[PDB]
Amino acid sequence: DIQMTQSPSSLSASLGDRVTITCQASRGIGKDLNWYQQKAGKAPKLLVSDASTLEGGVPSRFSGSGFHQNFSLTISSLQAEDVATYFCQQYETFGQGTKVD
Amino acid sequence: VFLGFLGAAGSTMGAASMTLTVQARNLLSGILTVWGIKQLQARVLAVERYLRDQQLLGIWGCSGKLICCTNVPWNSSWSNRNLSEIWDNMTWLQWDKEISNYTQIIYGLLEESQNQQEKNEQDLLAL
Amino acid sequence: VFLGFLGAAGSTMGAASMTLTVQARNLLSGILTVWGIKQLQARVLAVERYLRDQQLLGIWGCSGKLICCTNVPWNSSWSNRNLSEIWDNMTWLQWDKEISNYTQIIYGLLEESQNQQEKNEQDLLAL
Amino acid sequence: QGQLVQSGATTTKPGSSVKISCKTSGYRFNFYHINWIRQTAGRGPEWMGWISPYSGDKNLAPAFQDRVNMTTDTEVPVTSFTSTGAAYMEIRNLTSDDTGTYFCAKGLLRDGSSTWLPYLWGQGTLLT
Amino acid sequence: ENLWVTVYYGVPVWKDAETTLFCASDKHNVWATHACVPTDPNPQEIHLENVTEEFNMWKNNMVEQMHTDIISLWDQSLKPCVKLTPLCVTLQCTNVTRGELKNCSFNMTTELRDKKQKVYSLFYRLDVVQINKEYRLINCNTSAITQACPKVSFEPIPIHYCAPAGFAILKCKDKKFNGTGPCPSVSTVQCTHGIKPVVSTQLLLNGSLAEEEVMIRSENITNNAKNILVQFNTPVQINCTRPNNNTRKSIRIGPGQAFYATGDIIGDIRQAHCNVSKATWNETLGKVVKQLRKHFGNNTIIRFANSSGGDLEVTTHSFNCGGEFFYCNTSGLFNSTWISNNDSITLPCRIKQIINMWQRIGQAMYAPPIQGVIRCVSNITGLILTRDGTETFRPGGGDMRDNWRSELYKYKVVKIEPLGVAPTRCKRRV
Amino acid sequence: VQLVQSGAAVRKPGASVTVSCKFAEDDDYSPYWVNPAPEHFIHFLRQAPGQQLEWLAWMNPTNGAVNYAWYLNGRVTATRDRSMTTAFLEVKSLRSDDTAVYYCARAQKRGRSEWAYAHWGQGTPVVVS
Ligand SMILES: *[C@@H]1O[C@H](CO)[C@@H](O[C@@H]2O[C@H](CO)[C@@H](O[C@@H]3O[C@H](CO[C@H]4O[C@H](CO)[C@@H](O)[C@H](O[C@H]5O[C@H](CO)[C@@H](O)[C@H](O)[C@@H]5O)[C@@H]4O)[C@@H](O)[C@H](O[C@H]4O[C@H](CO)[C@@H](O)[C@H](O)[C@@H]4O)[C@@H]3O)[C@H](O)[C@H]2NC(C)=O)[C@H](O)[C@H]1NC(C)=O
Ligand SMILES: *[C@@H]1O[C@H](CO)[C@@H](O[C@@H]2O[C@H](CO)[C@@H](O[C@@H]3O[C@H](CO[C@H]4O[C@H](CO)[C@@H](O)[C@H](O)[C@@H]4O)[C@@H](O)[C@H](O[C@H]4O[C@H](CO)[C@@H](O)[C@H](O)[C@@H]4O)[C@@H]3O)[C@H](O)[C@H]2NC(C)=O)[C@H](O)[C@H]1NC(C)=O
Ligand SMILES: *[C@@H]1O[C@H](CO)[C@@H](O[C@@H]2O[C@H](CO)[C@@H](O[C@@H]3O[C@H](CO[C@H]4O[C@H](CO)[C@@H](O)[C@H](O)[C@@H]4O)[C@@H](O)[C@H](O)[C@@H]3O)[C@H](O)[C@H]2NC(C)=O)[C@H](O)[C@H]1NC(C)=O
Ligand SMILES: *[C@@H]1O[C@H](CO)[C@@H](O[C@@H]2O[C@H](CO)[C@@H](O)[C@H](O)[C@H]2NC(C)=O)[C@H](O)[C@H]1NC(C)=O
Ligand SMILES: *[C@@H]1O[C@H](CO)[C@@H](O[C@@H]2O[C@H](CO)[C@@H](O)[C@H](O)[C@H]2NC(C)=O)[C@H](O)[C@H]1NC(C)=O
Ligand SMILES: *[C@@H]1O[C@H](CO)[C@@H](O[C@@H]2O[C@H](CO)[C@@H](O)[C@H](O)[C@H]2NC(C)=O)[C@H](O)[C@H]1NC(C)=O
Ligand SMILES: *[C@@H]1O[C@H](CO)[C@@H](O[C@@H]2O[C@H](CO)[C@@H](O)[C@H](O)[C@H]2NC(C)=O)[C@H](O)[C@H]1NC(C)=O
Ligand SMILES: *[C@@H]1O[C@H](CO)[C@@H](O[C@@H]2O[C@H](CO)[C@@H](O)[C@H](O)[C@H]2NC(C)=O)[C@H](O)[C@H]1NC(C)=O
Ligand SMILES: *[C@@H]1O[C@H](CO)[C@@H](O)[C@H](O)[C@H]1NC(C)=O
Ligand SMILES: *[C@@H]1O[C@H](CO)[C@@H](O)[C@H](O)[C@H]1NC(C)=O
Ligand SMILES: *[C@@H]1O[C@H](CO)[C@@H](O)[C@H](O)[C@H]1NC(C)=O
Ligand SMILES: *[C@@H]1O[C@H](CO)[C@@H](O)[C@H](O)[C@H]1NC(C)=O
Ligand SMILES: *[C@@H]1O[C@H](CO)[C@@H](O)[C@H](O)[C@H]1NC(C)=O
Ligand SMILES: *[C@@H]1O[C@H](CO)[C@@H](O)[C@H](O)[C@H]1NC(C)=O
Ligand SMILES: *[C@@H]1O[C@H](CO)[C@@H](O)[C@H](O)[C@H]1NC(C)=O
Ligand SMILES: *[C@@H]1O[C@H](CO)[C@@H](O)[C@H](O)[C@H]1NC(C)=O
Ligand SMILES: *[C@@H]1O[C@H](CO)[C@@H](O)[C@H](O)[C@H]1NC(C)=O
Repeated sequence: DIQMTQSPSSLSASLGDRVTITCQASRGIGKDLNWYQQKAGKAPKLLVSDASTLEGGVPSRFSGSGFHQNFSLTISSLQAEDVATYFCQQYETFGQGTKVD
Repeated sequence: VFLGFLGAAGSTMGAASMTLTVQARNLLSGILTVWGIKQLQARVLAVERYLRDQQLLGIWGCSGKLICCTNVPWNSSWSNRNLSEIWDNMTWLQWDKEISNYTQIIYGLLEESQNQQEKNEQDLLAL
Repeated sequence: VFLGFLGAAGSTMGAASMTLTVQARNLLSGILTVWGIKQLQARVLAVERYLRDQQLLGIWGCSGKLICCTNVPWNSSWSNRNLSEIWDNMTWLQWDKEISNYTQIIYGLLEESQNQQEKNEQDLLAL
Repeated sequence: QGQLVQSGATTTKPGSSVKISCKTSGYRFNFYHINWIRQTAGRGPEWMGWISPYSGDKNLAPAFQDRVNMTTDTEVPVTSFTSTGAAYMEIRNLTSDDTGTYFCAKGLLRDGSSTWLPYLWGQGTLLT
Repeated sequence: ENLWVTVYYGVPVWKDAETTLFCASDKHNVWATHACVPTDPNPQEIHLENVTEEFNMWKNNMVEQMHTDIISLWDQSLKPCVKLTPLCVTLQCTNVTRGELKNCSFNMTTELRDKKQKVYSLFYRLDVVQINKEYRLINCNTSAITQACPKVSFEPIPIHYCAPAGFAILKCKDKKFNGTGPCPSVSTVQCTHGIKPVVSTQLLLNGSLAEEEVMIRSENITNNAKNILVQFNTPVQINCTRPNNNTRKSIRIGPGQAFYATGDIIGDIRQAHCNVSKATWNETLGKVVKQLRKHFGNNTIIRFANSSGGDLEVTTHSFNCGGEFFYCNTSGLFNSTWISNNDSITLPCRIKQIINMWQRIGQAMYAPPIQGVIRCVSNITGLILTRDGTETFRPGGGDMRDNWRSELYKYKVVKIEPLGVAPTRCKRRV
Repeated sequence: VQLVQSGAAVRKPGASVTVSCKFAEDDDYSPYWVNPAPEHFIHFLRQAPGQQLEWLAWMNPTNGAVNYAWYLNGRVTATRDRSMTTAFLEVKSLRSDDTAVYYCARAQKRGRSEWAYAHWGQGTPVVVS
């Protein structure tokens, strides 16, 4: 019933640039959003849970924020290992994904 | 009027301050089976929490007092509110929140102000 | 200075007597499993020993006092030491040893001196 | 320590009645009276009356007793010490003498001798 | 100005805490209500004028504490009782003159350790498994088994949770109060009302109703993995009966050790079942479907289905009636689709005896058979639905603490902190 | 820790497939001295080649309770073994669009975020043709 608008669908940046991805919700969801990272031929990995809580073991360059309807996932200083597809999660509905290059 | 236990919880700090014995009565009595150990643990907990409040009143020279006047002057950093905007505006619930941080500091000031007061009284009677 | 709990144990009786609230705070809080019953037995023991000291202060007219002056005159049989050779020479540890025998006697004198004092005050207010 | 927003400038003509709102926030609505005061052209300021959201009691000057409809809703609690209220005001026999700016004012204290005193005001509404 | 702090002892202020509560009540029942302090005949309820407290039935520790107290009292009431481990022997079972209840004969130990006896006992299907056909009790390969003492009663007795001295409980007088939020009208009580610890599934039995309208509560109702706790305002009556006239047969399996076996059925062999009024259940589902639209849409259609899977305890209206554990098919209660705008339903209930009660795997209990004809009458006052991840709601449950949460929402435990420091123009002398 | 799934499979249109997912590693050890908290649901999701991630169902390994997705039309069943250490996902009436890589995911026991899939399986490629 909920609709998650993830933008942009794809982007490209250099090593060391600041990358931000947004997920907009069609109605208020509190802080119930999770961010994942999925590389080619691999299972997703949980980056951020509950909108703004960084998961253990994830490098500190990642960060998330948001509440009510506007959310964001940020990679401070992009690296080579960060090339993957990132998507937000609201319960059983996922964002359409962002392919970083 | 007789509002009852915590009856003046929503009343002003001045109104509730006249109903102190109400809350003072029910602080110690109330308003190897499973329940047996569950009740014994509660009977000991009630005494410990009671004697802790009594312990603080004792080392503040307030033992036996409900309203106790001290010597520590009110630091306006704690709350820069006027007297009439406290006792006739606020509820003790709100007041405990606004003085949450500074409460531990006042508790120390009230202690040495009593050990120096009786040390002085020991000299006043040394003649 | 703030020496800490029993910080003035080796200091003179006069110095330690200004740091009474230090030792008075941590007398009640501190500075069916095996540990469960082991802890409950300690929580009850702490209260009993505390109320016994409070019970003695109460029947000596000292309830609420840290330094309390009485009416019992100091018998030189207990200790024939000069005032300046006690409060500025001895430590409370040494003093408790020298008055070990006579301590139980003083505790009785301080009791009837209080029941006669209030019996007298009941007559002073009988007019 | 909150806002008391009011309605817009609804300009009618004599004979009719006008209802002005007063929506509160940032403070417990039922803990303070709501005073109504007006400053018209022809006189200075004139105190109309206050109403007690808690007790429902109403006290207004004899110059406006047979004209003013003063009612209040019930607060919707936000937090323990915050709510949102609403106070209404109407006037019966409206004329051009009653043209001016109207405000609502929150009472000053919860006890004492200045309980209902207009302390925290709204923004004003322009009548006919 | 001249402002000195002054100490006040006994100020109406409190904090959210969690302490150990104790019980109060009014044959020995499993909930040892005889060991509780007598409920005071004068229950003091003090109303807190002007007060507005925040509640959160979904963080309430009274629930988590009650749930382990029941579990703790259950385990207490089975220690002295006989162990049916000698019953874990090969059974020779035949049908009874469809094929649900069996007739099983085994070699059993007598009061002498060198003598056997070929006794027979009846067992429901759900208590045995295969290898005359050769069977075996269900629990034998997982857990030891303990026969419930036949003098303790499974009857829910009203229990009152009381807070210690220096603590209090804050009720919530708000007739339309949902789960969380700030309760406008609040009062303080020393103990809770008479809470009956009814262990049930899908249909909340004999509980407390809702005043005014039928409420519906949930953490995140948009979250499909959160059970909806719907509370009725009018009770719909349900009548259950096992009509077989069972008989109890003592079997001395050791010194002082007697296993109570199901002897034989005296008369007709019939089905156990439950009746609800189809009219009253229609109008109650309507009241529920009404408040279901306030959260999902005035135009969307609300559909009820039966369970979609799981163990017997959660796929059926699991409960206890006169001492025997029923498991009722509910497909006849949740089979309606609702658009934007004499009668009796009958439920086929099965009966079990080897029950694991909570979710413990290791502590099974044999409920001894109840002599006579079992029938009980009870109100279904609540419901535990689960929307499918058209919004369809299906019954469910399992976690017994939702049962306790359905009666403990009104309450909250607070810690009284009576010392207050505040300034006035007062000072003591020299 | 990663969850162990079954190998890939190839099925004709109309047949059935069962994807196992070992979520625990016990056998007969679980009772403790203190009351344990509830377990987290085992979620099953799939991702078609070049498509988005799709949630199918969650299954409570404690009592077997399940919540299947609407658009599955009762074509999916999720169970677990007796030891409750291995989940199973059965999809009946397979069609071509069901071709995808099927994952099982679970939240972290320490956390209370039921949908924050901290654990994942390596995936099970299912091809219907
Ligand atoms: C809960 O919270 C509410 C809201 O905060 C509290 O209500 C407030 O209570 C205080 C004190 O109780 C009130 O202040 C007093 O106001 C009176 C003015 O009332 C007089 O005039 C009214 C209009 O003419 C009239 O209605 C009154 O008549 C009685 O009958 C009405 C029937 O509706 C009844 O509701 C009233 O309460 C009256 O009893 C009355 O004639 C004022 O006279 C007071 O001042 C005197 O007393 C103070 C000492 O208290 C003294 O300092 C003064 O010099 C003077 O002697 C006093 O200011 C306030 O008006 C209430 N309403 C608000 C603030 O909106 C309520 O008390 C709280 N209860 C609890 C239990 O917490
Ligand atoms: C569950 O299964 C058990 C078996 O494991 C059943 O128990 C048996 O039930 C049958 C009946 O269904 C019993 O058989 C009856 O025994 C009676 C006792 O008589 C015995 O003793 C006399 C001495 O006084 C001998 O002369 C006689 O030969 C027997 O050895 C008989 O009175 C009964 O006779 C009836 O049937 C015969 C032939 O059918 C008729 O001619 C008679 O007129 C009469 O009507 C019958 O033989 C058997 O004894 C039970 N066994 C035990 C160990 O108790 C349970 O009944 C069964 N329960 C359920 C609910 O299914
Ligand atoms: C929901 O609540 C109902 C009522 O509160 C429960 O009904 C109760 O069920 C129990 C057992 O199922 C009954 O206890 C039985 O009583 C009979 C005899 O009772 C009759 O005789 C006594 C004389 O002492 C008389 O006082 C009674 O009124 C009856 O007329 C015994 O033979 C049994 O051994 C057993 O003790 C209760 O009587 C019954 N109460 C009522 C009012 O019907 C119901 O079980 C609850 N439901 C659930 C699921 O818990
Ligand atoms: C799930 O429930 C929680 C708590 O009931 C909701 O969290 C609140 O959300 C509102 C609106 O977004 C905020 O104004 C509050 O501040 C939040 N409170 C807390 C404690 O987080 C949450 O929004 C709900 N989520 C969904 C999807 O319904
Ligand atoms: C009790 O009756 C049922 C019903 O007739 C029997 O079930 C049959 O079991 C056999 C296996 O031995 C199957 O081949 C049949 O298909 C079953 N029939 C039905 C209708 O399900 C059962 O075996 C009987 N039990 C005993 C002990 O006699
Ligand atoms: C089931 O139905 C109602 C609950 O609504 C109960 O019967 C009423 O009980 C109240 C209070 O106990 C009485 O004031 C009414 O007079 C009763 N009504 C009738 C028609 O008798 C009944 O006790 C409930 N049974 C339970 C909860 O076990
Ligand atoms: C159920 O069966 C028992 C016996 O198995 C019946 O109890 C008998 O009751 C009558 C009175 O109606 C007595 O005269 C008999 O002595 C009883 N027999 C025994 C063995 O105690 C009982 O009546 C039956 N009840 C029903 C409802 O069928
Ligand atoms: C459940 O059982 C109760 C009582 O056994 C039934 O109530 C009886 O209903 C009839 C018909 O209206 C009345 O004549 C009786 O007086 C009622 N009994 C009592 C004690 O009041 C009730 O109808 C049954 N309901 C269902 C759904 O089975
Ligand atoms: C108030 O408190 C601050 C520190 O909290 C202290 O430095 C200051 O001297 C105090 N002022 C008075 C007047 O006590
Ligand atoms: C107490 O300290 C906290 C620090 O996080 C601060 O946010 C709060 O405002 C302080 N209390 C008061 C009354 O200022
Ligand atoms: C001192 O104590 C002795 C007995 O211990 C007693 O006989 C004597 O009277 C006491 N003297 C004074 C002055 O109190
Ligand atoms: C107390 O009595 C004992 C008796 O053995 C004696 O040795 C000791 O010296 C006495 N104490 C003092 C301070 O004299
Ligand atoms: C009891 O033991 C004997 C010993 O041979 C055996 O023949 C008989 O079948 C046993 N009975 C049952 C019911 O297993
Ligand atoms: C116990 O036996 C049953 C037979 O119904 C079997 O399915 C199950 O796997 C066994 N469980 C264990 C833990 O041995
Ligand atoms: C309960 O009511 C409050 C205010 O009416 C609302 O904020 C809250 O969301 C409600 N609870 C639920 C579960 O909808
Ligand atoms: C639910 O209903 C369906 C169809 O009516 C049936 O096949 C299924 O067995 C039912 N499940 C239960 C637990 O009754
Ligand atoms: C429940 O009843 C329906 C029909 O009334 C039946 O199809 C279903 O199988 C039953 N449930 C079970 C678990 O058998």
